[PDB]
Amino acid sequence: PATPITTLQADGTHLVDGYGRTVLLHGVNNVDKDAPYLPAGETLTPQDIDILVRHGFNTVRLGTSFDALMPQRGQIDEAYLDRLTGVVDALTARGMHVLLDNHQDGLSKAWGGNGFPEWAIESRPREWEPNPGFPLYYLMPSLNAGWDEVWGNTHGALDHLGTALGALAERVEGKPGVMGIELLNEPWPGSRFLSCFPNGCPDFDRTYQAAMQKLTDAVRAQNPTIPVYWEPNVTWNQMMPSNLFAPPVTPALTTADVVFAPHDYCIPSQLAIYLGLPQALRGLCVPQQDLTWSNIDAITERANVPTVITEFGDGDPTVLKNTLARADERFIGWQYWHFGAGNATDPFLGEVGRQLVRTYPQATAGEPGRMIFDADNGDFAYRFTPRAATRPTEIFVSDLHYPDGYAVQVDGGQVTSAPGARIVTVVADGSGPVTVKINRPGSAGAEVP
Amino acid sequence: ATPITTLQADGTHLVDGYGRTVLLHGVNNVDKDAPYLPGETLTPQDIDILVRHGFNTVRLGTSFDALMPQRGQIDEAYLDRLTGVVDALTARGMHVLLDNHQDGLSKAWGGNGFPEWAIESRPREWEPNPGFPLYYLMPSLNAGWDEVWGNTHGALDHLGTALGALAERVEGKPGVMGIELLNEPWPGSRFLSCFPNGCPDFDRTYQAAMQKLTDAVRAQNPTIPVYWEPNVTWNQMMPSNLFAPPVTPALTTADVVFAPHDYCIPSQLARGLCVPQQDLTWSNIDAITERANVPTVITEFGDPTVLKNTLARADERFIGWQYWHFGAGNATDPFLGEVGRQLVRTYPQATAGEPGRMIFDADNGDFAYRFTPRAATRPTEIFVSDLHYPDGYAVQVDGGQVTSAPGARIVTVVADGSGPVTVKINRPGSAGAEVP
Ligand code: NA
Repeated sequence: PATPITTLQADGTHLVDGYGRTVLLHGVNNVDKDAPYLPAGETLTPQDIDILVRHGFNTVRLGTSFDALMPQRGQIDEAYLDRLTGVVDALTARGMHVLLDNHQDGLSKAWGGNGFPEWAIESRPREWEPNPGFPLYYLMPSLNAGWDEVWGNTHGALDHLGTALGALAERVEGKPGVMGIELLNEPWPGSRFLSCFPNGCPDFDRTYQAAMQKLTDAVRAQNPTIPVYWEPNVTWNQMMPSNLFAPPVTPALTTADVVFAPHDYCIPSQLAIYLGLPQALRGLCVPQQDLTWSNIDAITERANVPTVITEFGDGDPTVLKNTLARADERFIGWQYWHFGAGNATDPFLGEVGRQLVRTYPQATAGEPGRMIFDADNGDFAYRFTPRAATRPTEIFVSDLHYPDGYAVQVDGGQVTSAPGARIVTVVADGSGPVTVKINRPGSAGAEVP
Repeated sequence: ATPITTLQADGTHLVDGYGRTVLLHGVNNVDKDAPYLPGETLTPQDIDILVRHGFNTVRLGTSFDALMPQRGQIDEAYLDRLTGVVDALTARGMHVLLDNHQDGLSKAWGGNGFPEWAIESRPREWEPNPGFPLYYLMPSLNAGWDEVWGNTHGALDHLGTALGALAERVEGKPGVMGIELLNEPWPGSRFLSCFPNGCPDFDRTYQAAMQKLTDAVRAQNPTIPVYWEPNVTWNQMMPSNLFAPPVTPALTTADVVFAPHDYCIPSQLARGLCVPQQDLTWSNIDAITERANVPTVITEFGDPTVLKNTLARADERFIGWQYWHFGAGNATDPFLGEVGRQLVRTYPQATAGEPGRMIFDADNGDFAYRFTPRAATRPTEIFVSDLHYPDGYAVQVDGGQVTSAPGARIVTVVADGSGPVTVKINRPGSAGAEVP
């Protein structure tokens, strides 16, 4: 008997559900980059979705795009919206919070990327300019002039984008399982990107924040309560800090329900994958990703908004811990890149899934305290401070880590779920802190950090 | 009398006028601010330091700007001064590599090298300039490089004249080992074609440009060796397509030396973290060596622990080098700390034969070396580190004998016959090194 899915609302740095519980989201990215978009038979199957439910994921970052939404100048593709809604509904029916991502890579199909429709951008690459594809194409001069058109709104691309996202916002209005709209994936600053190095770009981020505010206002004009997800400009991925929400340099955040949506990639891992550079360079992943997390902490203290890591991993099992442990430390949720449709086999049964599939509190009737999960043996410990809520604390128990079943101990509360249950439910004894341990029956278990 | 001689490429070897194979260990002396100093002259004591530590080469900086400060006009006074410095260095046994230096194309970008008159492109008022090294991504700087490779306003023609005048000037100076045609050449607007695995098409253009400059040099000084760098996407781990048939022409020009740099990106952003890049760089050097059969000198490199990687890989291949951080006006000997313990080394400066394997332990001074004797008019000369043997050194030779004095800075070795010669040098009482 599943808990009905509800809207999520930003309360300071937490996301809270309709029952008053603090929610932790773990899930995946599912993005269709190529037209035709979401064609019949090539979207997530009932089987794919069962895999996500089986492994306890409660969120999907679902790709949409400007091109898919408005494939001709000023004309919304309503048939595409029907197909997109079909996928959203299939996911939310099974307890998945769906984040709608206005995806792009390398601006447009004109550069061999995706996102913006060709009709909306004047710039084109010449036959002579080398195109190394992802991610180096961001250094192509024509692609840069493309982004200049966007940030300058030179030919009304932002105006049209606002209309497109407004139409999307309107179509999903009233669906509680839609967790928000992410306004733009990996925004490139265009021709003045070098001003972001070596320590960020205040002036561009002012331009960028104004553009995101405009898109937010367009969304909220059609759907006044839907959360909006704002990424840092993508020089973030080359260790450069964000200057979002930093008065007096950039405006204070005056819009409600805004969530910070950074990515957490290891540079040497990405360069190994896309350039074929030595994998052994991943020795530097830890200090570099620590810097990203330090940057996230800065936004958190400054803006007091929630954060979701909307992309990480990209198939590399060695870097996952860097995101997972630091995310657990701050009680921050995440979406793994990437989970494709039409799986003939379960892709979470190897090295990646052993770390992604975890025992974790999906919803806490209280303020989260410290948490730990040992991805080798399944040891789990969690402490929180109870608050009044209309549902109990729900903890998903990994289907991979406990072959001989699992044991549960609670201090300051009771387990109300059945032995061997997929979800552990905990009710607090009173106002005092609650401590939960879950582990293999023969394990001594973990302590709360 | 064993005066300094010219060096001649014989396949992979550099061979002196006495028939000996030469290994070069030394330093850079390159200063962009030389025109404002009363310039690049090393003090007699600076040179003492180099001599005391066994260094036998200096990469001496020059520039297109200094050689030709107005359109089409050579600075003969500057050439007089430069020649003065060359003579002082060669008189003390230093082989001088003349380095046509640049960084960021020009002073117009906050760089150095090409004179401003030679380049049309200029940075725009709005255009962000992050300085070295990221200024190489500035559109205007890239357009500047396009003028060079396209020769769109004759800048390569003028550079040829400038380097030709330099070459003319040093004709008949044996201690000049060559002219390095251009430091860290940037491909300009086609640099993205060099990723993810090199740019054969651009390197075809680059190779033809280097050949053009080589022709301009050789027309004034027909025997002077020329040193060709790979295009600088090399420093971002991309391989060179120099001398790579069928896509670029085979090497058909005599006395060309390959001149790569060995730098570690991870360092900039203690050794282990640099190994992946350095192994890649050195396998890229091996590719060139194997296909082109030319010598290589590491004309720039330089955390003391990361040096150990470079030095070991250079020793493995019997490849020489010039360390970057050296300068004029040393108040103190800069080789007496951790860097110098690695750079100051017991090594064979000149071998009367074909070098075999060589090993130097920079912690305790253990040294071993084998070679096959050949006909030569001078003996093998091994410099002995002045830092690693506080209680003196012991020497043993199989298949030959030592002719120098106990405690001498140079060990001289004469072969007994045609059989291999093995030399061991170490602290007294040490079991010493063994030949790999
Ligand atoms: Na598709």
